[PDB]
Amino acid sequence: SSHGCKELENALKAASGTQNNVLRGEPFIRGGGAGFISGLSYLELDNPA
Amino acid sequence: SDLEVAHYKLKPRSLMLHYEFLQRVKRLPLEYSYGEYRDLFRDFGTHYI
Repeated sequence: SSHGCKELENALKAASGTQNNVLRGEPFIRGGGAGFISGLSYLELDNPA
Repeated sequence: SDLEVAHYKLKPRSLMLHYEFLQRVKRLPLEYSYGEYRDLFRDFGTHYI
């Protein structure tokens, strides 16, 4: 009797991820009291209006 | 944030100088001697708005 095995495994798990997140905005105001100008022109991201 | 709250303009002619500047100009030597004019600039700067 005689016997012989050859056995092989090869595995490749590549992966990747990316994310680009960009936000911009520019309130602009003319007229009105400078305190109300600054208080409104500051961009509230939850209410850009 | 750039906030603007007033505009200023100086008259172009017949300006009334400050007493200290007035005196310090009076004392300037008629002869060119850099160090005294340098001291003038060091005391009052080179430019007005």
